[PDB]
Amino acid sequence: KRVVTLYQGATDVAVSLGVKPVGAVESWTQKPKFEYIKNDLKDTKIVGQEPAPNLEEISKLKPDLIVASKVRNEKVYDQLSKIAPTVSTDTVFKFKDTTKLMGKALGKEKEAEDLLKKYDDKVAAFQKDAKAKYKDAWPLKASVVNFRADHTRIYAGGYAGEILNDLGFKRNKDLQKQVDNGKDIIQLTSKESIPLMNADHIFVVKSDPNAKDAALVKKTESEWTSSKEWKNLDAVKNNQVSDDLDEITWNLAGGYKSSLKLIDDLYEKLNIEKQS
Repeated sequence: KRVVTLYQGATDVAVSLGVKPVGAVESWTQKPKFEYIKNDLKDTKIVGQEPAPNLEEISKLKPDLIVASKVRNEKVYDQLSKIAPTVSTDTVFKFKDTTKLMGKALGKEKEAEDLLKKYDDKVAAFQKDAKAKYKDAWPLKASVVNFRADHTRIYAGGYAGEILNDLGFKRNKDLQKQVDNGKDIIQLTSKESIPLMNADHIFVVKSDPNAKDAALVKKTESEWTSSKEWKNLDAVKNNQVSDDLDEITWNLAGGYKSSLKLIDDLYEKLNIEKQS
């Protein structure tokens, strides 16, 4: 019942299962708690930042359960498990594993099953609706792209890339090979690598517009989206680029609630009728 969650998605999953965490890590933006979930986290103690949560703060909260990840907390498992029974996922973004694991750990197995059913239903309906729209062009190849200060990222795997995969989207062969090799995020510094993001539809995830480098980000985006390689991408030639996707939904929040919002974003951005 008293749970501390050490990554964004676990915090969101706890709330989604009807459990308010007693401690959680600080949100990546909209600090200390994302707007979409802050009302569900009213007396939740912020136990520090996800890269290095404060172990004393966790200890003071006397949790019954700590939800950790290998990627963030690998070097402190011995210390966490001294404080309270600790569960772990390997990554922070596989919200279906987070849901199942925490379902078991919290005695919320039925709640977890209901959540995943609702997700599975929405996915199946989306596949049907997209097929109805795109017909012989379905399944579309997709790529998810994010411009940064000094480089451009493709989110081949990770949070959005897995949801898009559940949803029936494919990848160009070169991008898929990189996913097959355990790459989730690919950093590009050369515009010669731009064909790696080729797709029938490209989704551009917007970085925090309030970031202190928001100016240098627009500049990088400006150069890349003016390049001849970008202009030769299939999605670009066919005017199939979706812009201004919220990074909280598309990457940062990592949890159950975002998965539904992301599917809603796709209905609207792709102008897909949802049949009934």
